[PDB]
Amino acid sequence: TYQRWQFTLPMMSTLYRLANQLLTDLVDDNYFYLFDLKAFFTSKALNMAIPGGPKFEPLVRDINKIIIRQPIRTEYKIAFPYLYNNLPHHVHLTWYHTPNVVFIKTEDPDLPAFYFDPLINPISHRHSVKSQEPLPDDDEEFELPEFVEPFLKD
Amino acid sequence: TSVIKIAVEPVNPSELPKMLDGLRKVNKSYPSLTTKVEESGEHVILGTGELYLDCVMHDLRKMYSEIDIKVADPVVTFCETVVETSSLKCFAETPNKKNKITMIAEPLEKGLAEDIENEVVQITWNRKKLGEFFQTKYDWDLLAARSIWAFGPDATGPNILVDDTLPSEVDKALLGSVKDSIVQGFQWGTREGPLCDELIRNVKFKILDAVVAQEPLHRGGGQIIPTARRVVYSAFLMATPRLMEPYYFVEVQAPADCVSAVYTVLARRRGHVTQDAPIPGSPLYTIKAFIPAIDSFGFETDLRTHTQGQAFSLSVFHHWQIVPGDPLDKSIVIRPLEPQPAPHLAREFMIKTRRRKGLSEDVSISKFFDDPM
Amino acid sequence: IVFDLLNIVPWLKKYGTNPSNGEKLDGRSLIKLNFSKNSEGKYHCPVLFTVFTNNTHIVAVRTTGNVYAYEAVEQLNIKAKNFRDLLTDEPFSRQDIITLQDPTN
Repeated sequence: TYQRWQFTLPMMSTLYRLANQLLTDLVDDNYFYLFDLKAFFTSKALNMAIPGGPKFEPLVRDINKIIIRQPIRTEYKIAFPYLYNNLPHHVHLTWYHTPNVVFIKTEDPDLPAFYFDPLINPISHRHSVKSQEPLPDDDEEFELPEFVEPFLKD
Repeated sequence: TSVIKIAVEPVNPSELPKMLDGLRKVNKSYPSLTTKVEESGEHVILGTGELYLDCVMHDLRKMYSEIDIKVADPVVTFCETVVETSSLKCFAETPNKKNKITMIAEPLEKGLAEDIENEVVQITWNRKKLGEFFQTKYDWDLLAARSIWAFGPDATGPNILVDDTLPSEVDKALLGSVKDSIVQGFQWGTREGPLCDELIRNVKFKILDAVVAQEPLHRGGGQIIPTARRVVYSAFLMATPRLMEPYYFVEVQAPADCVSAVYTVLARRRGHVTQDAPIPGSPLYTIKAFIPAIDSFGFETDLRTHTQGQAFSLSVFHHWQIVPGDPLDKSIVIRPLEPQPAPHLAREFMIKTRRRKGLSEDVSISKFFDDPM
Repeated sequence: IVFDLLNIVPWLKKYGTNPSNGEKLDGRSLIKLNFSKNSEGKYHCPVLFTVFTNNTHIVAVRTTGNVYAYEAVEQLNIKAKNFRDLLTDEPFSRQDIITLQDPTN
């Protein structure tokens, strides 16, 4: 039937390599903040448009006291589609915030997999005095009977 | 603290009890949400953020009510203040022209209001410990340390009433009974505010004169609250009063090629950056900056849109700050829908705010100046 | 919901009822009131001096006949226990209080 496949991870990395040119490099949903299903159906029903986004028909078809420093914008009426948008219909819930993911690419092999990449910034753990604890001073008593080794040593 | 605001109105004004019920449901369910019923009868909600308010509108319009609820476009609440003291003594003589109070206004010591807010000083202390803190930390003077009366508007609030009628303090066996009445007027006024119906911020009213009428039945209690409010307002108005809006803080995570786009985004929204650094242990950058709030709408939307999801910001309340403007300048012209160039922000703020709340057209530095007519 | 006596006079004299309510009316209980004149001549609160516009709440002691801001009426009458007149000495029963306008009500 050729149904129901399973593979090995080196073959998985090889297929990733061969398809690298038809594969997006996106890990988070912070690209389509305003570009996703929710905000685009919002835009459809509100008859609103986003710069690089689709357009559609409409589903249907005082001056003194306004405080103005910067404009209440259309993408704003899409990102907060309930507030700056009077009379919402079929209006979806934006602001999904995926943590901006840190991803660092492997370029050349030597470079052990877990090594401080140049792009990452120095740690510099810095603050005031460290602290004290009632740490178990020696000369009172302690000692282990010996079998122990780290959980992975071999 | 609740600075962000929304103005709501149903498309059906007759379902208005239902939309009211819904605003009650969200005032119970969202613990930081405040509801106000403004001076023109409008519904307003006081909150703290944009996603916050959007949750509010989703839940009201859908799960706590079923109403088509129009929303206007938002604004932030301001505060009233003075940076200059009254050049003349500002007085109110009681209706029966027998009592009269003369007061002055002045700005407080810059950190005193913030200490009050943080709750490190309180009227609860005795006079001696109150003076202890005042003098030892702000080099305060003995006479006004003995005579600081009460805090306005609220228990932990940015304003003070001070006594300085030491020759007519000697009548204290009479001045005390009207002490409470004059401070009732004081707190009521310092809450309402003459300029644009926004709270007096970091101001201090000094009693330079208090002439009493020794008949308790005559002097009453219902005339010494309003006259005290009136001298509060006359001092505040003979001082050149200034507006204060919030300055929210923003912390940003942005890559190498995006901090300057963030710079343009902020300096577009009248912001300034206190911190620009690499994030220790991360390949990302941290950007700490401060922004005015009526520009802070759509800030994060457009900010992540500018570097395509790479920039990411959080914003919160930090403090209030003067907008560059003068409110009682009738020589300022404003076009009814274009924005304001920076010289005249407080003028538009005050006039548009009084009109939106529903108050009158003009305010005078001698509006409460009593009538010799 | 206020009016003038010199205005609703012929309507009430020729029809026993009025325009505010369809039910019958006695003319006598319509009580005199006087509103303050201020520096410009505006109708401003006697005790509070604040200027009245199309929107602000309107409060009065019908016993006292004075018309002063609801802000004044409350912050003088609620914080202190005095239900008395604001410009006069008249202690009044708070039930006599009337309001000419409150958009939120």
